[PDB]
Amino acid sequence: SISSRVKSKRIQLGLNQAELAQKVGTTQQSIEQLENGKTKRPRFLPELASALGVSVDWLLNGTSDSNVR
Repeated sequence: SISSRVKSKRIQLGLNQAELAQKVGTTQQSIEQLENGKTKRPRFLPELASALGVSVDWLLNGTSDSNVR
C-alpha cells in the first residue's frame, strides 16, 4: 500500500515518523494522517519525497521492482 512504502522506507532509513515530520517541516500528526490515508493530496509531496529521497512520481505510483508478494 501507499503507507507501507513511506513507512517501510522510513524503517530502512532508520528514522521515525516524528523525525520525518521535522525533516518534512510539519507535525507527526500530519505524517500519521498521511500514513492512515486520511488525505487526497499532501501539501508536503516534495518535502516527503526529499525527506525519503525518492521521486514524487514514486510517492504517487510507488513501484520499484517486486520480488514475491
